[PDB]
Amino acid sequence: MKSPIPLRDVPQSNIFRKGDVFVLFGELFGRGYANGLINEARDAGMTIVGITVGRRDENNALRALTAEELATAEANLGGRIINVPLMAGFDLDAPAGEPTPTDLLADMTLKSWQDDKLDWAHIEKCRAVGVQRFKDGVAKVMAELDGMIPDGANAFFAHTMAGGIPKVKVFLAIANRIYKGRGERFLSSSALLNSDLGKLILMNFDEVTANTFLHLIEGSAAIRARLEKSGGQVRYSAYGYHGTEILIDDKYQWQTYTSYTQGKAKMRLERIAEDAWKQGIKATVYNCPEIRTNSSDIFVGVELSLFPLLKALKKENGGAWAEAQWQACREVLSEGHTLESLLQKIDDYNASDVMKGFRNFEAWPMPNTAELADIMIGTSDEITKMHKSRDALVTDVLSALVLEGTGPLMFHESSNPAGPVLWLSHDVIAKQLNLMHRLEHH
Ligand SMILES: NC(=O)C1=CN([C@@H]2O[C@H](COP(=O)(O)OP(=O)(O)OC[C@H]3O[C@@H](n4cnc5c(N)ncnc54)[C@H](O)[C@@H]3O)[C@@H](O)[C@H]2O)C=CC1
Repeated sequence: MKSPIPLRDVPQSNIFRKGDVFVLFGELFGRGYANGLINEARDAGMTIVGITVGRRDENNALRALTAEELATAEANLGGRIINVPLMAGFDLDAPAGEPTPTDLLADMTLKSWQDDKLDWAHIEKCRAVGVQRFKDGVAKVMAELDGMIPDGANAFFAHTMAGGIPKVKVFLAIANRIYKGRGERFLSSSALLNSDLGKLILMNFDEVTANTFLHLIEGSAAIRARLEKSGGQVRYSAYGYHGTEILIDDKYQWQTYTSYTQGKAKMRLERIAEDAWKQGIKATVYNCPEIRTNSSDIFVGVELSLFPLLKALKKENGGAWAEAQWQACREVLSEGHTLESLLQKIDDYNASDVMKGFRNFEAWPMPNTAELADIMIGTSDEITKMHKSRDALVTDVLSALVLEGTGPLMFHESSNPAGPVLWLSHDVIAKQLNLMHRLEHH
């Protein structure tokens, strides 16, 4: 697409009932986006089922969960977990006794990594082994799930998977320079992406963040057909990131965190949804706002995009509850610092020529720059130092609100989706949150 495809109106329809089955295709963590959606599924009375990625033994081989592990995971999910290790990516896959891609990274150093070259034939061999492992896993899971979804049921498959970062020591050093580095410690995104290391990482990102959705859609085809033929409905959702419209100069304008390294994989995810949609499959990627979760915590500055949600809460027919949210955010700031000052510093940030330059949709994701690093990391740091405690942040409050709002948006839109790719920006999320709280006054 050449511009965002916004969802503007709060959806009101629902087809899901007791007996219908919600499948979490990913693991549920605290602060995770999926919390919003799964709670909706739970309150609609759906049967909750999920997958596990399994665990690694110390021979670094994949294993299913133990009884104890499974019980814990199932209590955390609030439903059954199918005990098959559905770990995506190929960074730890290889033919028996041969190096993994991770092994091939083992002798890269801080001095050598930009120029180190990889045996791409071997990496391709590993990719094939890993991909076939994941497909075989998906077939296992779908075989078991098929027996759990009766004829006539509706099924909701919710994809959440994103990742593919290799567990090697050199990369997090490189990462701290790319994501947090200023001045002489700045390292451009391009430096990583042009290296063989970066190329490998991007291949893994495509596998985990994008191709897993395709494997979900293909792997569940028999179930889909049987349900569709027996009066059921089937839906697929995925969490996308492709920038977000936020209030800049009292207008909702698309912007993004830069540089979003998963960007190529997220656009491949979108393409998978579009291809499936043309085949009559109801698959939708929901491009959701920047928040702080386990997967985005490292992206220092990503959270700068979230603060103007406060202004959206007021703009979208905010009343007493929105005012209470402002009060809540005021309370975590140190005496002498006002929420107004915080928000003005964010408006100043988006007003800057440097930041205005990154509002280029067609160029997304753009490479970062030293100027970007200085203003983004500087601003993020300043705002964090406005807080009473660095463990109680305005962004904690606001990230929880976005979970809460995107939940019903995705759950209800999936009953009758407008298209294969939809943006949930601050406008529609604020509308949803104010509407949910229309009875909470004072
Ligand atoms: N946090 C943010 O700012 C945004 C996140 N998203 C997307 O939301 C989705 C959920 O992520 P978050 O809630 O942010 O964090 P999270 O850490 O709670 O979720 C990550 C999910 O990816 C799964 N995952 C990671 N590696 C995997 C692997 N090798 N194999 C199989 N599954 C794997 C995890 O089980 C988990 O379900 C992701 O796709 C993310 O890209 C979308 C927009 C913004």
